[PDB]
Amino acid sequence: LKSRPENLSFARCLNTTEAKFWQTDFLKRHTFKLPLLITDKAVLASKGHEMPPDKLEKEIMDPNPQKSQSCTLSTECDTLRIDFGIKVLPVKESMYSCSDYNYRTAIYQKIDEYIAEDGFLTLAKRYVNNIANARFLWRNRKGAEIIETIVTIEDKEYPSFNSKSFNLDTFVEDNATINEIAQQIADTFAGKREYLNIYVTCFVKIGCAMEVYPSQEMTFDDDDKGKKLFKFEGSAGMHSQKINNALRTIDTWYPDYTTYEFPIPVENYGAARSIGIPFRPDTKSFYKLIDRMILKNEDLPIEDKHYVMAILIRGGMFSKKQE
Amino acid sequence: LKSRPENLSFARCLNTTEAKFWQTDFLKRHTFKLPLLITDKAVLASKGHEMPPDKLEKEIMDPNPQKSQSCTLSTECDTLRIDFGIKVLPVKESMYSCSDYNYRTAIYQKIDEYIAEDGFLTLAKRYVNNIANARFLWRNRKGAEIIETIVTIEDKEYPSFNSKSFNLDTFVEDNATINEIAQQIADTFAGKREYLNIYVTCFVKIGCAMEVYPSQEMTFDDDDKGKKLFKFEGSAGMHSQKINNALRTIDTWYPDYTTYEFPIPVENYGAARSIGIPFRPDTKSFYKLIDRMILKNEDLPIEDKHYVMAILIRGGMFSKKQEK
Amino acid sequence: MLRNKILAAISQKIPEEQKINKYIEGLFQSIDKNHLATHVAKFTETNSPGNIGAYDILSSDMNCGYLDTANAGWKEPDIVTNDAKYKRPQGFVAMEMSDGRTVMEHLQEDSAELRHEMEELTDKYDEIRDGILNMPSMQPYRTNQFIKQVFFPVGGSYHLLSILPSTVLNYEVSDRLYRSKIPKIRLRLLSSNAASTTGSRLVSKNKWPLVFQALPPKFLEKNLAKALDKEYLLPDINIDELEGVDNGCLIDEALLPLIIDEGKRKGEGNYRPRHLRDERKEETVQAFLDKYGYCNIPVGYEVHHIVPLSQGGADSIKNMIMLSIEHHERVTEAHASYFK
Amino acid sequence: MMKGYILLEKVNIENANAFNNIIVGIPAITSFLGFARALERKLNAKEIAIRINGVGLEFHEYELKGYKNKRGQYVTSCPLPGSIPGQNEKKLDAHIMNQAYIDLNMSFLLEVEGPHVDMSTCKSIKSTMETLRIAGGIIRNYKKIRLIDTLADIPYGYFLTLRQDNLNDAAGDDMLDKMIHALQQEDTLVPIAVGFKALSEVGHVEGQRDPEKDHCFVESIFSLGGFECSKILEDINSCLWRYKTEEGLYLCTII
Repeated sequence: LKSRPENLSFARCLNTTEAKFWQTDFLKRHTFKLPLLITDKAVLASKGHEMPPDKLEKEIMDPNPQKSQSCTLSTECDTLRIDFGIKVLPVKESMYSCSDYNYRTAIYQKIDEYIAEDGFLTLAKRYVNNIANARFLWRNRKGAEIIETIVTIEDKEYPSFNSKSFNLDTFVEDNATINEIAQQIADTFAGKREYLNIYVTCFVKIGCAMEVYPSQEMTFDDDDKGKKLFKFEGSAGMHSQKINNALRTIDTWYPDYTTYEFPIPVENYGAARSIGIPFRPDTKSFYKLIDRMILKNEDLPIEDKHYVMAILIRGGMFSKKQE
Repeated sequence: LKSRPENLSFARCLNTTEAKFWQTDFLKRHTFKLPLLITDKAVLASKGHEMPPDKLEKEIMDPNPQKSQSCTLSTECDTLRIDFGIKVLPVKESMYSCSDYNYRTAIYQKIDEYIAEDGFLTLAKRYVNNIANARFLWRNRKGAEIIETIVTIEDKEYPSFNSKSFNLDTFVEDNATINEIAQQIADTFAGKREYLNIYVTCFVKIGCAMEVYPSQEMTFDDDDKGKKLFKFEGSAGMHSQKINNALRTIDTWYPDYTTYEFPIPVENYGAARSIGIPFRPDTKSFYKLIDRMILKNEDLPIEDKHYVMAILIRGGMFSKKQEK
Repeated sequence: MLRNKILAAISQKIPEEQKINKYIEGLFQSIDKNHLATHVAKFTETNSPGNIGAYDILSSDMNCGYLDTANAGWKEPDIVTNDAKYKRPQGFVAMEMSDGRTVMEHLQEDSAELRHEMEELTDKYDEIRDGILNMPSMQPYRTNQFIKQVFFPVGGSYHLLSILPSTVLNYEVSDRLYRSKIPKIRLRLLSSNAASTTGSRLVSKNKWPLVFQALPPKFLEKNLAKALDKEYLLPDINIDELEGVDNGCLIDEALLPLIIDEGKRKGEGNYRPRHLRDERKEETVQAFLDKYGYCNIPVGYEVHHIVPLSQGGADSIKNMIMLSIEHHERVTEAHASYFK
Repeated sequence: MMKGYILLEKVNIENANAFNNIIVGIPAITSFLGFARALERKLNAKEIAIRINGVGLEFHEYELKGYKNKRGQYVTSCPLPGSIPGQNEKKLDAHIMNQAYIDLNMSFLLEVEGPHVDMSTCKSIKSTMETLRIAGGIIRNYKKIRLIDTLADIPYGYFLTLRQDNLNDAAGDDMLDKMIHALQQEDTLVPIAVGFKALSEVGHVEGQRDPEKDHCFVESIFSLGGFECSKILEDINSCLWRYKTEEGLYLCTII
């Protein structure tokens, strides 16, 4: 093994589907639900942007028509309900394309070493922690009275959570339901199982006629000008990759971690848009780390193995420029 | 006889149509179906690709707007349904061009010797085995709960299969339905019949609101490099050449098979687009094997005859090296 | 200022004078290989050996109801070589001098201004001009497996036809449609290296042409609704051709598994609601006894459609056969058990 | 020696060759005539001894293999190329040539000449029809084969008829300008290849598909055409394409 394969690629081992939005009442949340539609809106603002003084002297007092969309609850429902699901696939049976066979054998050997060493328990525990504390609500988490989350596997309905008590900076390892679910997730990841299906339903209490924040569509120059919200089967919803970004916010092993002291989403270069600082520029980058794991066959600390396996769960285009 | 004719050209003996995608519920899979539609999608990612250090240190933290398409189930269905059909044509009548006459006579005589010897049963069994284990699902096979495959020939409905139990590496030669279908396939390849029509319907249970993976088209455009999915009359589907590639993955007779131990599709040089190295570079290629079969008239082991017949079934342009 | 263009056309580490001399050596070596054509081969397939063209120079009939070469207003003949190695003169013929004129107009008119550059840079210009002015034409000798060959009936016999494309007509169509409002199709799928290895110079200048759109009217496109509605279903088994039908009276019990199999295997996955369901009218039933020769429904016999109406059956004469009072119930119960 | 009409109804063809020199879309009429002649040869090899006079094409549905742009134009697709014979056989990725594919739902009207034309001919044509390709496209299915005489029993559809008069009386110095001006003023006509030129001398050549026939090079010639409904048709003989050979001409005409 002298270099990376020219067509190395990976799939994703955590398939997340689109979420759907429903509204109901907290005292009857197990009995009925109602659809939540997206409404159009048009506003008349003022020219409040920063302008050069010459234009500012001539159009400071001009109106400005704008278009937008908004999604709000009704006057008789105060609880927002979010339903989605996750499919878990084995890590070893997810390598999509690779040219060299020896590289595939080496990758399989290293994955087997990590399975025999750790057993995929830490990453599974962190993923179910990110599920538990309801990080996927994003802007809907602020100003909520009661947030509850339940997880259903096949027909076994686990007892409800309380994501308000879970801190967003530390990961617990002693919750009974969290460890029980993480056991199945780790078994599926290692290869003892072949597939896992998990369904998540979340109830958020915010008050009557409040505002919800679904995902916003991305528009280019040719498209119409204005804010567009994401519609899923008529009702509002969230993107799959928006939810997946919240689940994989488990990276606490980057350099200069003690200075900042918060997890970041697992990226290739460790970039975090929340604070706008790269965290794995050269030395702890995934490209440099996996070049020492395979080509040099040099053993790494367990933190680097954790980060590498977390990246390989996500997958991507790890190709080479035709050496 | 000295060499191959200047214009030799066969056809494809296993024609396949374009598949179509439908969604339904597993308990009511024999009653109703619903159309499956492809939606557009826009994403905002980061610059995760490898970059030179100057370009990396400049564009480390830039946003990245990208366009794509996606296909997925609804919230009330948990079963994907694929319907398609295959047409089987005789091998002897599948030759479309042969400039030489003695070469055509020798080809006919060798094909007659092969059918009198074996009778195309092995390749028929391997093709119906590749049908039975649902290799054509590709990325849709992973993460499946129940995979059921049925086969209809003309007006007779054969018993349903179960692709989960079948292995993707070995081959089964004792299933009654497999032998029954392969008998008709070998008869149609033989020339006793004139055509054969097979209708294939596959149900796969993946769960509610999951993701399906139709074929991705090849297009070239200005200021548009996004992912484009194959729409067939509005619904999603798969290309015919995608299904045909999975069916003919029967070649287990290449050199060093005992090392790798997986079947490959049948090409002229044994090259598959997943290893990047041809498995039959010079000494087991189809060209020299058919040269020694015909020109030298030297007998070959049954594995080489199987490989040559598999190449002839696929078809191509097996003419001599052209001169200016 | 042509020396600057000649130096720019060479990308090497050699000094100025050697960079100049390489262009002259390449020209003097590659004049003879290039040819002129209008219907060159190797355009439909780069693997065709040799160079094959036609160079058809004829008159424009302008009365026949079709279009071909030397019938459109094309003006520039194509220049094509056999190998992309000898492509230097094909780029040398397209070079811009001071003012807006190509080197052809200074070339066959023997303009002295061009002669300044090609007599100060070197002294071979007269022989080069002689070689490139009178230029060898194509003879379409030989054929290979890559050129398309078809058979055409001529009287009582057949003729073998070898088809060659039209580069000049393609370029003319490309520009004329470029300055027009016809629908058109761009069709950009040819790589730069493939266009270079085609051997011609029009394809190198225009690798992505503009193509006429020849499509049926807009209301004939296949879409979701047309495939969704489709049409009703009819059985593949005709009653009159079976044994034991008694012109509309099933007697043998061996046809019941065949009948239920034909009902099950055709109506599978074709359920539609009563809003989309067909209606079982009365004249379709009555015409059956009219044609078969009956005045009224026989006692103990009822009308049963082989294809169920709930699964997309058709209300046509060829859709039902009368059955016994018991076999109707058996078929109904079997179909209800299979579907529901 | 009776002459009637045979209708092949609602034949679905996929991946038919949709490319020409400067035409993308409807395949050349020579492909359909060659399909008819191949069907005639296959039938006459079965001791039927009948010949085909004219072919009429009825378009119902079509689809171009590709997608419509945001502005409105079409962008076509292509299959991943396999192993091109010649040089670079062992190369994993091969070159890409210009190509286009179409999907059609088309009906064919055929005029035949021969003894005792009856339903046995229909059974024979049904048996032998599912063995050929239409313009390189595989036949997926078909509605039925019918024996008809008049224009009343004709399904709804649009026939392609040769219209060279509009091309002739157009305004323009040369033929291409006349064609583009006729297509500018009229938005219903479409350009179709109709035949072949000669630009060569007949004889024997080396490397042909069959080294016994008379060989001559050709070039596809293009004319205009149009669509009209079934009920607007006056006589059943007006929409009947047929061969026409001349000294250096190999065309097909509606006359």
